[PDB]
Amino acid sequence: FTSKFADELIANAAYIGTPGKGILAADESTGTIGKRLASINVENVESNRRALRELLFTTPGALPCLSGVILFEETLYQKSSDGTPFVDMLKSAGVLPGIKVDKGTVELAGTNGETTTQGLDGLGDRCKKYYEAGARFAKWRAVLKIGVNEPSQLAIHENAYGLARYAVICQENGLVPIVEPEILVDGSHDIQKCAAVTERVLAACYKALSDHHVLLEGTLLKPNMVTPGSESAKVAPEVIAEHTVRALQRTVPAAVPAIVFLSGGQSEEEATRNLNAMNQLKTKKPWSLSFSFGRALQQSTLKTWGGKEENVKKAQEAFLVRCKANSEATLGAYKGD
Amino acid sequence: FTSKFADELIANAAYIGTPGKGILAADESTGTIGKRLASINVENVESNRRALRELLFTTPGALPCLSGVILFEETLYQKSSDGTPFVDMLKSAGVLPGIKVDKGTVELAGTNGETTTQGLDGLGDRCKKYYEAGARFAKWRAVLKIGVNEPSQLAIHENAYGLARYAVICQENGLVPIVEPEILVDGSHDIQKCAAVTERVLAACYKALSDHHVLLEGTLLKPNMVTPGSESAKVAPEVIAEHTVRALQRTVPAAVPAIVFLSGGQSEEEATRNLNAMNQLKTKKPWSLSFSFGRALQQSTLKTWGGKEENVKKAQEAFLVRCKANSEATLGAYKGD
Amino acid sequence: FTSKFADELIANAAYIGTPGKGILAADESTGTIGKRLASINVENVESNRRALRELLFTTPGALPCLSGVILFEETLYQKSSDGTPFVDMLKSAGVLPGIKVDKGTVELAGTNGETTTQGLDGLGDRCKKYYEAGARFAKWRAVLKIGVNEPSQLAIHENAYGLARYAVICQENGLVPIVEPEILVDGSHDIQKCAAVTERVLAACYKALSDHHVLLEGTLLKPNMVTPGSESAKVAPEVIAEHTVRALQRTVPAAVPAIVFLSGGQSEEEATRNLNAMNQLKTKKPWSLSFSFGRALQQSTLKTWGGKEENVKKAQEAFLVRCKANSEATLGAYKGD
Amino acid sequence: FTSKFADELIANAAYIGTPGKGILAADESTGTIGKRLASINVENVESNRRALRELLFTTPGALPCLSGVILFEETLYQKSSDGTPFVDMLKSAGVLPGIKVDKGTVELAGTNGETTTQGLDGLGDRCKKYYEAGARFAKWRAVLKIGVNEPSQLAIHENAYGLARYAVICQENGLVPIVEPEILVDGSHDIQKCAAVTERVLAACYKALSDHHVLLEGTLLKPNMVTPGSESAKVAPEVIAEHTVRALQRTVPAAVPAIVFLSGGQSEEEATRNLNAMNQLKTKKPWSLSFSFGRALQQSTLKTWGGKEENVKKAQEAFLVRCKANSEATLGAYKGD
Repeated sequence: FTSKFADELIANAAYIGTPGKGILAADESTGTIGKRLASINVENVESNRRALRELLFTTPGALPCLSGVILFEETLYQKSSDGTPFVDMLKSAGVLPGIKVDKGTVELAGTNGETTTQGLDGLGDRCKKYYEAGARFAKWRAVLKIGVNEPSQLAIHENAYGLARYAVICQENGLVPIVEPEILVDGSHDIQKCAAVTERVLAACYKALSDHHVLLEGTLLKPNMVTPGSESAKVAPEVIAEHTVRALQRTVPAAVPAIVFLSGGQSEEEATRNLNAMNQLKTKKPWSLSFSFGRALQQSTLKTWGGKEENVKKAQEAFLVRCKANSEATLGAYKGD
Repeated sequence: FTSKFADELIANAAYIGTPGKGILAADESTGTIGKRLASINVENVESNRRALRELLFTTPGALPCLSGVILFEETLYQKSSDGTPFVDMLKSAGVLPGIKVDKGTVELAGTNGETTTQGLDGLGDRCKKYYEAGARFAKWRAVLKIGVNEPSQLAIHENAYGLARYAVICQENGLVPIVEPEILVDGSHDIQKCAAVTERVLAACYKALSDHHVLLEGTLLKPNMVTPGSESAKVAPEVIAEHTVRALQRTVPAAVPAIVFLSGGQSEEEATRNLNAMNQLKTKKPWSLSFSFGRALQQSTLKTWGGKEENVKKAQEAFLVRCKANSEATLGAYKGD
Repeated sequence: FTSKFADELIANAAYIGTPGKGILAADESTGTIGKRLASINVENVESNRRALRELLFTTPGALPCLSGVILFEETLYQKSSDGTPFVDMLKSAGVLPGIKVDKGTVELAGTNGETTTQGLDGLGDRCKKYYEAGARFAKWRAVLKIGVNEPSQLAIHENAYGLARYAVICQENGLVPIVEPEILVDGSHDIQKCAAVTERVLAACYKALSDHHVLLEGTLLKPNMVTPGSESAKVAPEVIAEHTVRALQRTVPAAVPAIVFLSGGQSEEEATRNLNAMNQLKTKKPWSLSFSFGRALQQSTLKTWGGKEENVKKAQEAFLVRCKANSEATLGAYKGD
Repeated sequence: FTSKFADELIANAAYIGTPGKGILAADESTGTIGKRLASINVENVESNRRALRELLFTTPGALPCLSGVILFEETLYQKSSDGTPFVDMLKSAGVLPGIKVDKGTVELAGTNGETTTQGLDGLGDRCKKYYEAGARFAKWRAVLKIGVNEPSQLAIHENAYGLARYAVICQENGLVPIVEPEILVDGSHDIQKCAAVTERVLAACYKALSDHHVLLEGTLLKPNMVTPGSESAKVAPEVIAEHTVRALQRTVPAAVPAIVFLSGGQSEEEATRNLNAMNQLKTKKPWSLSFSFGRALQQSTLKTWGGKEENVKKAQEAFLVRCKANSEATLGAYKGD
C-alpha cells in the first residue's frame, strides 16, 4: 500500500510537529460542548457554539501557535460572523484543519465497562468529503481503562485494530490519522502501572498498524502522558517526563514524526509544565513532542467568556496566554506565567 | 550588557530558524526595486511597489513558509488594498517584520575598491521607531571582495566592527540584528579560496561581536554560501554544502540560533538545491540552516506578474512554488520541482 | 520483571554500541571452523583452532576496534600459548566476551524448508556458568527465508517468540541478548521485498519481546541489512543505507542502544562500505549502527595466514586492515582502502 | 597550512572525545608530583613516581575508560616493573599517549602577578621526538587569574597567541594540541564573573588559532568549568553546567571535536557530578564534553596507596571507581557511588 497522497501525508504529519506549534482540539460534539456551555450557564444552541469557536479562532496571536485545529463536522462547514469559512481562516494562518471521524464508544460484553470505538462504516467516503472540504488530518479516540484485569486482551485487541483500520482508510483518502489510544487516568494506580499499561498498549497499536501496512511517516500519535492515577498523589513534571519519554522510547517507531499529547483532565498549567519537562529531557527522542489539547487550552477562556461580549477581549487574552505557554512548552522554554 | 529586550530577542532569533521557515528579503530600495520593475515594463511609482509587495504577502500558502520578511522603510508603513498594515498582515501569519537599517556603502581610501558600510548615526532612534512600528529584526549588509590582496585587513576590520556596533544598537532597541558579511563571488578563484576568505571574515566578525558584548543568542547570520568565483566552473550542491558547512563549523558559535543564507548571484533553483544539500549533510550543525532570499524568491513571480491583474493568481502560484521549495530545503526534503 | 543485572545489562549493551567499535563473531563451532580451516588446507584439531583465535585476538591494534567478540564454548575456556585465558586477554583491552548459546536450527513441518532455532532447554543454567566464566552478552540466531509464501506466519511466530524467550533468560542471568532475526539474502527478490519482509519480521520480534517483558535497553539487534537478493543486481551503498535505515526507523524502538549488522554473504569491502553509508545518512537514528561480522572480518586473514607462522605478521596486518576499516565505518569516516 | 598528519590529527582528536572515555592527566612535573607524594609520606624519587604511574596504568578496568593519558617527559620513556614501556601498555588498551610540552610560566612585568607560558623554543624538534616515542597529543597550560583588572588585555593576548603558536607546531609534528587556557578560581567573584572571563578568554584563544591557521578539527580544548571563586559559596552541578555550556556555546567552534575539562580545585565527586550535569543538559553541544582530570582522578588512589604494595589492589579498586564514574559522567549516566 502506497497512497497517491503519500507525499502530502508525510509533509503534513511532519508539519504538525513543527517546534513552537501544536493542535487545538475544538472537536467537541453537540452534546460534549453542551456540557462545557452548561458549566458556565450558556444554552447549547448553534448560535453559541459558533460564537465560542469564532472567539477561539479569531483570538489575535493564537493561530501562529497552532499547527492544527481538530473540528467537529458542523464546524468544518461553518462560517464566521463575516462569512469567512473557518477552514479558510485556518489555512490563511498556516493551520491545518482536522476532522473528528470516530462515532464514539460502545461497551464490550464480558468486560468490566471496557469500550471499543465505532466509526468504520462509510468512513472512506466521509474522509474523501472531508478532504474536499479542506481537512488534512483526522482524529479517532480509543479509550482503555486501568483496573485489576484492565485493560483486557480483548479491549486492547479491539482498540488497536480499530485504530489501524481507521488509519489505513484515512491515508487512502489523504487525511493524516491521529492515532489516539487514550489510557484513562481514573484510579489509584501509581505511575509505574500507568507506564507498564501505556507500554503494552502502544506496542499492541504499532503491531496492529504494521499488520495493516500503515505508512508510519504519515501518522501522528496522541497518547496520554504517563501519570499516577487521578486518585493518587501528584508528582513533579520531571517524574512525568521521565516515565512518559521512557514509555515512548520503548514502543513508538522513529518513523512517527510527532507525538501530540492529550491532557486527559490535567489542569491547564500542569499539562503545559509536564510537556515542557519532556522537551527539557536530554535523551533520544526521534519525534516532536507537542500538544493536542482541548480542555487544557480552553478551560480558563470558557470561564472568562462566561456568556457575552464584554468578556470576549478578556477571554481572547486568556486563550492567547495558554496558546503561547504551550507553544513555549514544545520548545522546552516555558518558564511559568 | 543586558538588554530589557533580551528574552524577546532570543525567542525571535530562535523563531526565525524554525524548521520549514526562512526569510523573504523584500527590502530593495526605491531605486533597486525600480530596476526590477523596469525589467518587466512597470513604472517605479508607490502604486506599483505596494502592488508587488502585496502580491507577495497575500499569496495563499506563502506566509507559512516564512519566519520573517525584510522590509524597506517605505513598505514598513504601507497598508494593503484592504487597509491591513503589512506588519499586521505578517504578524497574523506568525511572520516577523524586519527592517533594513544600513545606509549603503562607501569606498575605503588606500584599498582597491573595497567598501565599508554606513548607517550608525542616529541608528538607535531609528531602531526604536522601527520597533514601535512592529519591526522585530534588522538588516545591515557589509560587502567584502576577493582579490590578490582582498579582502584587506582594513576592509575586514571596518566591516566586522561596523557590524558589531550595529548589532549592539539593534539589541538595545529590541531588534534582532542580522549580521550580513557578504563576500562577493566576483573573480576566477576556486571554492577553496572562497572557503578560506569566508572562514577569515566570520572569525573576524565573531571576535568583533565578542568585543562589543553582543548577545549572540539574540542574533542571526546571513553569510554567503561558499562557492567558486563567478568566472570559475560551477560545482555540485554537495560540494557547496561541504565547503559552506565546514566554514560555519569553524567560525560560528553554537549560541547563534540560525544562519540564513543570502542567494547572491544564484538562480531560484540553484539556491534551493544548495540549501537542501546543506540540510542533507550529516555533520554537527548547532544552528538552523535556512534562507534569506531576495531574487531567488521573487524572480519568476516578477515575470509571471508582468504588469497587471489577470496574472496575479498565476504569479502567486509561482511565488508559492519557490516558498514551498525553500521551506522543504530547510528540512532537507526538497526533491526538485 | 526486573533483573538484578539490569544496570550492568544497560551499561554493557550501550558499551557495545560505542562509536568506533563493533563485534567480531568468532563463534564458529568445531565443525563450521573445520570448513573454514579446510578451505585453506589446515586440519581441524584444537591445536589450530586455538592458533587461529590467538592470531585474531593478539593482532596488534585490533582489539581497540572491538567492543565485543562472540566466542564458542570451547574458546570461552581456552588459554593462549602463554597461559593467558582469552577472556582476560579480551577484558584487558576493554572487549566484552560474548557466548553463542543457540543449539542450531531444525526444519518446520508443513513449510518449504523454513526453520526454527533450538536451545531453550537448560539455557538459564548455561548462561549463569557463562556469566561466571566472564561472558557478558549472548548470541542466538533465528533464520527466515524469502519466497512466494515465505516467511510464513508460523516461521515468523516461532522465531520471534524463540528469540523473546531466549532474551529474557539471558537477562535473568546477566547476559545482554543479541536478538538476531536473520533474513537470508538467498533469492532473486528485489530490495523493496527485502525491506517489506525485514519490516514485518522486526515488528513481530519487538511485539514478542514486549509480550515477554524484555528490558529493551539491555538488548542488541543483529539484523540483515536491507539488500537485493543474492541473485539480483547489486546496488550502491547509499541505496542499501536508505532502505535499511528506513526499515529500522519503522520497527526498532529508540530504547534499543545499538544495531550490529550481520554481513550475510557480503564481501569484506562491501559490508564495510554499506555500514559506512548508513553512518553518512542524515536522518533520525536513535541507536548506534555498528557491525557484528564473522567472515567479513576474517576471510582475508584466513587466506594470508594459510597454515604457517611466517604469515602470522602478514595475516595480523590483514586483520587490522578490516578491523580499522569497520571501526571507521561505524563513524561514517571510511574513505576506502 | 596543510599538515601531512592532517588525517591522523582529525582521527585522534575525534577519538579522544569517544563517549565513555576521557583523559587521565598524569603529567605532573618532578616538583608537583613531589608535593602529591609528600602529602602521603612518600619520598620524591624516580622509583616511586614510576610506581604510582604504574599503579594507575595497570589498574584492571581503568584503561577502557581512558581515550588518553597525558604524560610527563620522564614517564613517556619509563617502563613498568616487568619491562613493559608505558606507551605500549597504553596503546595495547587503545589509549593514546600524550605529552606535556610547555616549560612552565613566568610573570609579566607591569601586571599584578599575571603570567605567560614558556616553551616555544625548539618545540618542533621536541614534538618530533615525542611523536617518535609514541605520543599522539600534546598539552600546554596557560594560566589566567580573575581580579579587578585581571585578566588584562596583555595577559590574554600573550596566552592566546602562545597557545596558537604551540598548536601549529604540534600539528606540524603530528601531535593533537590540547589548548588549555586555565582561568584560576582564586577570589570572591561569583559564577557570572567566571562566565564572562571564560567567554572573553576563549574568544581571544579561537581568534588567535584562526590567525595562526590551526586545523581546529585536529585540536582539543581543556578549559576550566565555570564556577564561583574559591571564597564564594559552592553551587549545584546544574548551575555549573548551565553557565559552563553557555560559555562554550558562545565561543568554541563546532569544528573542535571535544572539550576535556580540567578539574582545577574541585574534589573527585564534585568534578564527576558537574561533568555529568553538563551531559544531562538538553541544548546544542557540538563537541564531546569529557574529562582531562589529574587530582580529581588520583586523590583517593594516592591516599589508599600508602606507599607500600599491600595497598595496591585496594588503591587500584579506588582508581577504577573514579575512572568508571567519569566514564559514566561523559554519557550523562552517573548516578552517584
